[PDB]
Amino acid sequence: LYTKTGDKGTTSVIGGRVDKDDIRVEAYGTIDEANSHIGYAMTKLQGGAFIDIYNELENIQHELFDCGGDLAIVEQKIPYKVTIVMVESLERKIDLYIEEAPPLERFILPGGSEAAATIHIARTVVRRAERSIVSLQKEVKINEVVLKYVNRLSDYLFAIARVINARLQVKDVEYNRSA
Amino acid sequence: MKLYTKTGDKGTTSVIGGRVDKDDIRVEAYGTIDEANSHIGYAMTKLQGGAFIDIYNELENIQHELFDCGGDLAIVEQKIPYKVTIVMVESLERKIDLYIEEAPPLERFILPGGSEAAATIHIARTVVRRAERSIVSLQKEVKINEVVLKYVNRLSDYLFAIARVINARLQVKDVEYNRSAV
Amino acid sequence: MKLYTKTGDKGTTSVIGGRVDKDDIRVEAYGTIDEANSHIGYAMTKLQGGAFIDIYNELENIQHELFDCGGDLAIVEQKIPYKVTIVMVESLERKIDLYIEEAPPLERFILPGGSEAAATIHIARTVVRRAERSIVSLQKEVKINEVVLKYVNRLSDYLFAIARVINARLQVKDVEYNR
Ligand SMILES: Nc1ncnc2c1ncn2[C@@H]1O[C@H](COP(=O)(O)OP(=O)(O)OP(=O)(O)O)[C@@H](O)[C@H]1O
Ligand SMILES: Nc1ncnc2c1ncn2[C@@H]1O[C@H](COP(=O)(O)OP(=O)(O)OP(=O)(O)O)[C@@H](O)[C@H]1O
Ligand SMILES: Nc1ncnc2c1ncn2[C@@H]1O[C@H](COP(=O)(O)OP(=O)(O)OP(=O)(O)O)[C@@H](O)[C@H]1O
Ligand SMILES: [Mg+2]
Ligand SMILES: [Mg+2]
Ligand SMILES: [Mg+2]
Repeated sequence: LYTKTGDKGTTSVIGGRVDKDDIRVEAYGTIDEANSHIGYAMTKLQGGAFIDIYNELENIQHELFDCGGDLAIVEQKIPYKVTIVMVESLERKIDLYIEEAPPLERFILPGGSEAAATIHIARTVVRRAERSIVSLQKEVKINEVVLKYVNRLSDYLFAIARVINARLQVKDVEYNRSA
Repeated sequence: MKLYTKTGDKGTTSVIGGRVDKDDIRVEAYGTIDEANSHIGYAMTKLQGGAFIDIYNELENIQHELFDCGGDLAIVEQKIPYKVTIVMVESLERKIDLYIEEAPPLERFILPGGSEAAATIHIARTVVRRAERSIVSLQKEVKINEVVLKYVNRLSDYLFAIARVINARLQVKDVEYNRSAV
Repeated sequence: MKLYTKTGDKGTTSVIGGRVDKDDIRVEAYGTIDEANSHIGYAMTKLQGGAFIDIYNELENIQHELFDCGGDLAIVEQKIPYKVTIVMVESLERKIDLYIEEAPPLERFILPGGSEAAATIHIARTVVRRAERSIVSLQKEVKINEVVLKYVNRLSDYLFAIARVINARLQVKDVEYNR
């Protein structure tokens, strides 16, 4: 598993090698970090009551993995994998879950059920990856669809976090000092 | 009620009093505060027992103060009064002395972990400190509510303190760094 | 006592051999090692089974070694002796060889997830790799104990290897990229 070729700080990317602190590798790594959190959250959504959300998450892990591949491409040796079609799929689901969840009355704070809490954490990591992608874009040309996808994904995560709390008979945690 | 507007699909976003790139140090500080807040929210799910009523309510309040920190940090040129005050920082200090007093004597570095609850608080602790580094960067570019830096600095001590109390109440002994002379 | 001294309220803090701003790359590397160590601490709570005493015990040791990594990185101009040596890196290598042998043959690309224990280890893996990127950035500004870079590099491989062994022992298949 270990080749030791990266022991000095450089690593391999599609079409070349770069320093491990290259913004391209930071973006790629944070996408991986975000994908890991979704993997954890998924171990809490295996029940029948969450088949819909769980299957979508499995697919999202593949798409997130594809985002990584699209970003770690110094020399375009292959077309991009992430397409606008995948963003629209996220959009259709977000509309469905916003309809399912109760009306949003107050500002939401991350937390509630264990499952929703983990999804809330994954959401913040996805947002941190988005900032890295924005930085990357400032230096090199990127698959702009990846930025739209990661941007839309945190909204999807926000949507299901609320649906998850609702299904589990737990109210969302709200910003409310009158409570 | 439609979450996505797509206005941020190109990398820019809104802040209080203007628009900036999503990788602006300001948005990063704000985002990391949110990240820290999410870890505290997860940790809380493990602290609803009757043995942690005091800590749970404090974390509940802290989620609000942390959210307020993000609001103060996302304010450009200050169109509204800041929300984070020294009073909230002092409240943190009084609790820390209380928890240090409750926990067994601390004489050396300890491994972060133990109980599931304390482990999560320890992670939240590191994310808060990460947020602190971003706030420090922010302050070098623009004027901020300096109280927010004090609060974030002090909050990680609070988290360190309750993590040890949680393990203690759960009878999980701290593991001291094996470099015994440190 | 007073855990807080308030000397850091203005944005500066001390390292071994001086004081610097908290956003200095040295403090960031140090901080991210602490973050990675904390994630390992959480993962360990999921590996308390009698079937995981070996992995748990090795992770506990790694936590001490991560503290050594932290200390080494905080040393300004070799104010004091470095503690992380090549011996610890090779120790990781031997365990990796053993775990690759234990786990089933790796055929497809793995996505982070599976058993909750493995899922949490995968997350810790990404944080370790994030810590590595900061160390690489630090090394570009100052001379560091190069062995810490090798250790942190090899560490993520160790974590990846035990994640798979953990799923295997729990009789859970690894989540693989497959659509
Ligand atoms: N610290 C890191 N953060 C994010 N991505 C990384 C990091 N290190 C490597 N990668 C990416 O992940 C892939 C595989 O990782 P791996 O650790 O095998 O690379 P390496 O460190 O260069 O090799 P080695 O582990 O043998 O030293 C590489 O193609 C590289 O682009
Ligand atoms: N990636 C990010 N990290 C941290 N904070 C963000 C990020 N994106 C947006 N924000 C902040 O959070 C708030 C709401 O997030 P939201 O995602 O709705 O913004 P946006 O991305 O600009 O809009 P849209 O999602 O419709 O494209 C904004 O006011 C913005 O300042
Ligand atoms: N935000 C941070 N991220 C990473 N490492 C830090 C951070 N703040 C401090 N450190 C490091 O950890 C050590 C102890 O942390 P501590 O918070 O006690 O320092 P401080 O903030 O300077 O002091 P005080 O908390 O009394 O203001 C210091 O030696 C410092 O190098
Ligand atoms: Mg957005
Ligand atoms: Mg401090
Ligand atoms: Mg490596």
